[PDB]
Amino acid sequence: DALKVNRAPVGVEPQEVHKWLQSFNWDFKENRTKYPTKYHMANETKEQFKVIAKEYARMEAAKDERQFGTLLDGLTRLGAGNKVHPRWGETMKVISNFLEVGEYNAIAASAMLWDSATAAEQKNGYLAQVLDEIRHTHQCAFINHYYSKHYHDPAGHNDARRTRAIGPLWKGMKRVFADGFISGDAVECSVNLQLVGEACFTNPLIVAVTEWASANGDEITPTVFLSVETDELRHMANGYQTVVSIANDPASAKFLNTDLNNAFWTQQKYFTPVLGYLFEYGSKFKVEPWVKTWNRWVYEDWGGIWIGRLGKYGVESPASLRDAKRDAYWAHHDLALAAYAMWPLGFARLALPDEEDQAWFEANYPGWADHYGKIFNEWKKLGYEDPKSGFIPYQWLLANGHDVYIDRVSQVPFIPSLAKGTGSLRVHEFNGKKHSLTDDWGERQWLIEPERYECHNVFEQYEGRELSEVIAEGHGVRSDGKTLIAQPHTRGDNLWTLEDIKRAGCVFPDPLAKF
Amino acid sequence: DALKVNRAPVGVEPQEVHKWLQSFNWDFKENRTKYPTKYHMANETKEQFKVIAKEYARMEAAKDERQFGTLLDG
Amino acid sequence: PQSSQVTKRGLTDPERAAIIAAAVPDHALDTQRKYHYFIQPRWKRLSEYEQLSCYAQPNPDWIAGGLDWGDWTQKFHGGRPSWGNESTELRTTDWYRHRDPARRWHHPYVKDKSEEARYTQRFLAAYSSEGSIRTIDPYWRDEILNKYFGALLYSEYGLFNAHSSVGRDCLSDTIRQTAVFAALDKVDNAQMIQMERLFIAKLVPGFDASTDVPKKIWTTDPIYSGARATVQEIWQGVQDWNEILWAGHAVYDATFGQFARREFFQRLATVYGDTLTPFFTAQSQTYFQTTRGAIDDLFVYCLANDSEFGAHNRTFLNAWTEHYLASSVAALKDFVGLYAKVEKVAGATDRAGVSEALQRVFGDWKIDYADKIGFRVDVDQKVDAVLAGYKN
Amino acid sequence: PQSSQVTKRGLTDPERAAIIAAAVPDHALDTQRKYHYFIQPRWKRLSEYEQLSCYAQPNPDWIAGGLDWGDWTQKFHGGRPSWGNESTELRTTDWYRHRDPARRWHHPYVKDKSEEARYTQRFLAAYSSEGSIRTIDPYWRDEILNKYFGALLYSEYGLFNAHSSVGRDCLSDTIRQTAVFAALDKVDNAQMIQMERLFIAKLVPGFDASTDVPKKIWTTDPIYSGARATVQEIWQGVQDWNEILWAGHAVYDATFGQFARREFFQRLATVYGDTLTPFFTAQSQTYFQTTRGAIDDLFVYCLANDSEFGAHNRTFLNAWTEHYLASSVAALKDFVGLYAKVEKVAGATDRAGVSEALQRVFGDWKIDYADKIGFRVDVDQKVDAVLAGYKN
Amino acid sequence: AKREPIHDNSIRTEWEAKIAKLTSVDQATKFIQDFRLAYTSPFRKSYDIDVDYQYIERKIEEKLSVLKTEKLPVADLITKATTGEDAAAVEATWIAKIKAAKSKYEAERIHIEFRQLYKPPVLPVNVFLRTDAALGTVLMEIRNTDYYGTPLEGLRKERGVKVLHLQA
Amino acid sequence: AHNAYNAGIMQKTGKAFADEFFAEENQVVHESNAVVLVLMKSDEIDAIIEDIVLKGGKAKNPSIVVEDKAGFWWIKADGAIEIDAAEAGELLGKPFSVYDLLINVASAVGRAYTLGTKFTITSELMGLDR
Amino acid sequence: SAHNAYNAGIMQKTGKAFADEFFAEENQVVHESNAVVLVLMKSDEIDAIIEDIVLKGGKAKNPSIVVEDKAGFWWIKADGAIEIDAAEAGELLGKPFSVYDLLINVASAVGRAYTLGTKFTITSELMGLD
Ligand SMILES: [Fe+3]
Ligand SMILES: [Fe+3]
Repeated sequence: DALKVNRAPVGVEPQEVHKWLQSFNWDFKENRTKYPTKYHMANETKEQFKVIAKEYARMEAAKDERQFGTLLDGLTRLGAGNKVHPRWGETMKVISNFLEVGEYNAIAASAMLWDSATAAEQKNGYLAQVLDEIRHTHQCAFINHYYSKHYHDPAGHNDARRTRAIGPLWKGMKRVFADGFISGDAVECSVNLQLVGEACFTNPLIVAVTEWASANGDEITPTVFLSVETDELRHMANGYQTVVSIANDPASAKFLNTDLNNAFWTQQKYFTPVLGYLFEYGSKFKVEPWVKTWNRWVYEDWGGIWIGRLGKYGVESPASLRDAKRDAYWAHHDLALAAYAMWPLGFARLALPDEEDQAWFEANYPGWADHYGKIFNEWKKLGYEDPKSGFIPYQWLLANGHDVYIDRVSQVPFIPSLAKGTGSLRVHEFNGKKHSLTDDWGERQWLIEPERYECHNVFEQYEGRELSEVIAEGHGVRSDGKTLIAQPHTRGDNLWTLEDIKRAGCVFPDPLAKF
Repeated sequence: DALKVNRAPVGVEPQEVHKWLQSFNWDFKENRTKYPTKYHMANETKEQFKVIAKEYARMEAAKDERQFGTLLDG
Repeated sequence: PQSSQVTKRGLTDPERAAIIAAAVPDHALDTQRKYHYFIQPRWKRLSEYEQLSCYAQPNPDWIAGGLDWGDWTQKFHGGRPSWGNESTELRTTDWYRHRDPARRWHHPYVKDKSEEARYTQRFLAAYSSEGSIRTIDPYWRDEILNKYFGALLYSEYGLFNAHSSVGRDCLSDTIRQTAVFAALDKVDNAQMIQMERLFIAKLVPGFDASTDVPKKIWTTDPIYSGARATVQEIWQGVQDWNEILWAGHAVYDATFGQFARREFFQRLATVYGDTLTPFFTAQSQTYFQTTRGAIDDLFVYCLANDSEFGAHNRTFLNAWTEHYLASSVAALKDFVGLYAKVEKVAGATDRAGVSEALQRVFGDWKIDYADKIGFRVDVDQKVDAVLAGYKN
Repeated sequence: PQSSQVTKRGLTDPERAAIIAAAVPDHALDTQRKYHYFIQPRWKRLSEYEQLSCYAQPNPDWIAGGLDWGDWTQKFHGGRPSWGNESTELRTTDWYRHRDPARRWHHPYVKDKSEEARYTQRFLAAYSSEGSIRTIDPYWRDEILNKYFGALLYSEYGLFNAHSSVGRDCLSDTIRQTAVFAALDKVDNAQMIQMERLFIAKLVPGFDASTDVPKKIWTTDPIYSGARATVQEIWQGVQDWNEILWAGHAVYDATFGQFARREFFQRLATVYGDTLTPFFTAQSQTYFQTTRGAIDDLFVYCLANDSEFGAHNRTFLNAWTEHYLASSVAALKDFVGLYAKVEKVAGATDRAGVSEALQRVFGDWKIDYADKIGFRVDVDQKVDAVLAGYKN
Repeated sequence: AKREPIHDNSIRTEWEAKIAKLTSVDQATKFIQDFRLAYTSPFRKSYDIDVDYQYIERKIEEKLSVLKTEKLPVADLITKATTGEDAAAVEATWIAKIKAAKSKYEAERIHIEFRQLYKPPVLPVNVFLRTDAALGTVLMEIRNTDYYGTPLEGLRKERGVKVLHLQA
Repeated sequence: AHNAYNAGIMQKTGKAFADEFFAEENQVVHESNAVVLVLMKSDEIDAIIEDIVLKGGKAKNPSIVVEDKAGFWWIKADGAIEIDAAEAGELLGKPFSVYDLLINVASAVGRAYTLGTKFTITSELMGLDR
Repeated sequence: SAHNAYNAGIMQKTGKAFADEFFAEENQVVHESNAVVLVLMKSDEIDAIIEDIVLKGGKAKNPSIVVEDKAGFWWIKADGAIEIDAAEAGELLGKPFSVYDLLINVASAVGRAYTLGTKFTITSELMGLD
């Protein structure tokens, strides 16, 4: 009544509103996903974390305050921004901005999981994931923004959202954790984004990399990236719930193994060579061989704890695994050939392996010295680092019959005459267009689904054009308008200019003209 | 009236409140210090930073979050 | 000990720090330290909001404003692009132009909402200790607030889910952020209404915070019939993401939503002695104005006045407004039937009171949205059309 | 260059870091890593609040609970100690026992208030944009709220300044913190009232936010005559710091203050259509309950039940309560004359409504304070003493 | 061959001049359909403007869409394709088409051609996206039936590629 | 020892590693009963490592291995890893809900969930097992 | 200007030379100085303020300004006054930045310090006496 009431102090915990979320949906005929999917089984699942909006915000904001305290206050007062080894500070231009687009695409894929979820609790989870993926886009951007302010080379930290478009390594990044998520079956994102992408590849990509950063003097990236991954544990919990629903109903389970192998191959095709190259060639101090990192995170832990355990329930070890293990051992060395050979098209300054590096490469990958090692040492002899040399190794590859091809499906470069990783060139003509495919898994994808895979490659866009003109047109220059962002060494002197590139007379060919 | 109002977005900054603080005191016989002092001169001065309680909390909390982030995290 | 190497930090280990210092040049290699300096600033100086958000979306030159080139690497079966112009009827010279006037990237967004989250719980702990619920009109509390405010959570929840395809489909970064923050704010509204109900249940024996009655009212009570039909259409009947955002926030929620939240539940709380509901509506109405600021920029500043497609966009926005304003007028006509259930308060719940509330909502909307896209509207005609649903 | 050395950091400079590593032992020199491990924990385990606050005050063994020894190094002219037992009539076995149940050291205190600070400005920016002031009863807004709510800021301000001698004189660290946090919360209340008035001034032409009318009413209007007499006495008439805190928060503010803030301005706002004032009273009432938690611990758990001085302390607390409760019922008797100026609302402003409001205030207070110190009080008698000032 | 600059070149300029001369909805509609049949998708007639066709398509869409708002009644923008057909009828026709397809090769060409003919602004956006998702559902399901069932050499025969090179 | 980061093949280098890496048996995944949990280093986490996982945690699960990976702790264990935020809040002397424990919990190879104030990462496949 | 150097004047001398001036008869009473000294706590925002405000426009208007690197903070000494506009700083930082936010990292201030709108200044003037 007007006088008597319980005056005990009470609030309402997030758990207490959360148990009512399932009742927030209501039935009407049009209440179903807008996106095409193969998966129509029952998916009325409970989310494993009792997150509501206010608590979502409290949780994430508490993370940010600590992170930005460490960046803007502590590490700035220590001058840590310039305590990074140049190889690694250059590597974070690529890793943070490339990951940034993976995060940005993950917002869109998580919105597809939100849209295709049928249970209100799973819509709740995917909303938080969508927000997290926005958080991670701004975190990756903050890393380069911070480096832009405090690191000795802001060029390329400070404009990658336009300068990435110059080079060929960025094409395949728009697939690996990007188009490959959002351009396809929406509930299949529980498999490609989550069960493969988040459960498998974020761990080396986002966590393991912080040990390499630290080894090389970067305490910025551990501060941000580790925080990023704290959100990932909620993400995969969402996806697992759906994977269970798929596994349990026989009509959906008959798609899961093919979607899993396709997603595994699609992500590892780019991730394996590119991240291994950035780790091992974009560092001075190495933590461990890339192939062991891959063995530990990808093959043994993700492979056994997720896939092998799901084997009890009909999920198969990816048929492409054997081809992938060959990639883990050699493909990043293959890619280094292309990366160093085509250095003017990037936005980072590279460093040929020094004598210490080369011994490490040969100790850990015997045969490196007699193959990759001798090539890099000849390039150095020819003036690879010297802007007056007139030497760019891409022209040298062609003059020795080492053509570079772009995979029509994955966009990953391939040098068949020098590769030790998985691959063989297939060149098909279809309706007057020539196409180069590079492995059994992607070739099947293109043969079955040609209208999904019409990505123009750098040779088709740049055909007949001289290198310095492509670079200038794409704004691949420092603020003086002439000195390249990209460099074949990491020293402060003898930086290459557009005129230095021009003297080499490199003009883009049609690699399939010979077929 | 009940239909027409200025709907421009406005708040109240700390100095807008601060300008009225001087008026918060009022005169009564016992309105003087409790402690022994030699200094009895007039001292009706203005403070040089226009701080109110909400703004005080906001600035100091801001400092704290950065400090404790550096300590507990980095 | 441990199996793996204890990696030495380059920042602090003497040998690695000395090696690093010898490798780092004594001079900067460029002077341009402004992250994405080439962004065209909306305001007098480039903001951190813009630096962190603008051009994160990797659009090619064939999606207006894109700096990239070439086709996507992988498309849908059939050929649907990862993002494409087919996603909406509206056109522009640059999909990146949009700027939230609150300049919310993720961090300031959760920072502000964290404040509300923690302070809400402190207010509830103290409100329960205060015993201030003792003076609320019990009929309002039990028959109107619990039942019909609870039912309103489903309108907020539907508008929240309307954003799922917008978050996938929309064509730039700042738009995607504006959309998703709006969606969280909508589902927050729904969770906050349910929080208030759960909170009252702890103070009032016999008060049932279950959503069974609110859900029955949302799904079958004629008072919400028009509202639910409109929400279902905006959420699940369309996929043009601009139409969803415009119909959702700029027509339906700015007319029906504002009436229900502000003219009915918030306003009438302060004539029925409800010292609790104003604390919750303060949040939903703050979120409404923050969302309105960003929705207004996208459709008024950017699309309705785009130098090449402004009039073209106003043609569509005029057509959507015509359709969804009719829908919202129908939702309000149904909704004012609720006044036949409330205790009469002169100037609030009689015909003059409801007439003035509709004049504020429709008058405000004419100023805030209709006048800015060239949509003509007779305010009195719309007020009178709703008052036909009012039982004297 | 620069004139002075650019000092090399021992954390990062290779040569100095190697020297430091060689000097640092390979093993910890003790295992006790709990800061001030010897504090007796109030709760199941020592809190950071206790570790940071407890025994900061360097009391000697002749101020009960002190761990130091000897006389102060410098005393007042005459011999008054830096801190001393002469500062209060109350006695205890240990001045350090007090624990704020909110466990506020400085950081959580400004953290919470910062949240409220930033969210208030967002709410006002949205409330002004919302136009919700349009439905407030103008008589309430102009003749009652502006004038007498404004005038109440001087009660809050007087209670704030009552703490000045408390912050100097009180005898332990945790007591000093609750005292000072309580003082800031009171001047915040006073500034927030003035903030609300300044805000309405921006929305309502002709509305005067000057404190001239509020000050004239506080200082001369018979409605606040009893109240002003009491805060002047509590603020400037006494120096026993326990008497100030007890009379200030546990008697005067818990009766007059709670009635004016919660039963009059907050409650009536929600019968006169005031959608603005509840947002501000929500803060003052939250602060009241937080302050009450710490005041209750000091006077009930620590002093009224001190194992050796409990009854001795109740003798004084009973004498103070008798006096300042008389002061407060007189303040309330004056204050209920304000009801003669408000628009009549059955159950709120009639004799029955004010009687139930006084039954809540005096009834709640009997439970919250009187019953815990053994102070006898007839609630009906006090209600009737105040209702003698109510004009039918 | 030698490509011109990426974002500003004679091909794009020449097509903008062609586009500028469209003056009715029917004319721009035949223009965009013919363009999309000739130059987009793997079954296009010509790759001669391959690195420019996507931008050029956007510019035709822009011309057709403004011609729509200038010239058509509002009801037509919502319910009709610029061919004049009823939009709902177009949806029903092509969903039935793809559901009657006997093989993934039949179904893929039905989907691809639907987009060539009715991609907005030809068909209203809401109807197009719903129709396009319905078709993609069917094409996905049939394609993901026994995905690894046909060896690569058979897949290449079925696709009808001319195999120019297979590395040993 | 089997839960060490450099367990098994990870001990080998050069040719010996390559031989086992490319051995036929190792071209398919092998089911593992382990979980892997990564803890972001911080004041609160380091306390949780020393006084919870390496004491009560390892006492209940002797198979847990904690390795120092510079910026984070890498923890592998048979079956499950559990951390109670209520117990952690008692060590830290400050408010500490399960959501606050998650501030610094990153990678989780295994099924992660919360139950009240406890966080668990488990080898169990809930909804498939049991 | 060398006279505002931290190691100016007597501070250049060592050993007996320093002792001789330090204990000189004339240096046993204070000497009026027209200088101010301001300490800025190092941070992202302050470091931007130092390089682009006090060392650019600041020293343009006041050439006597000396800025010294003291590891964790900047030491600033100038004749007459030092001035920092929070609005100019917020334009430089592209984020909300009032005079109270500027004061987050403004520490020691030897002189008469005050704020006037968005501007912080420390002056040698004796406000209320001069
Ligand atoms: Fe992410
Ligand atoms: Fe994720």
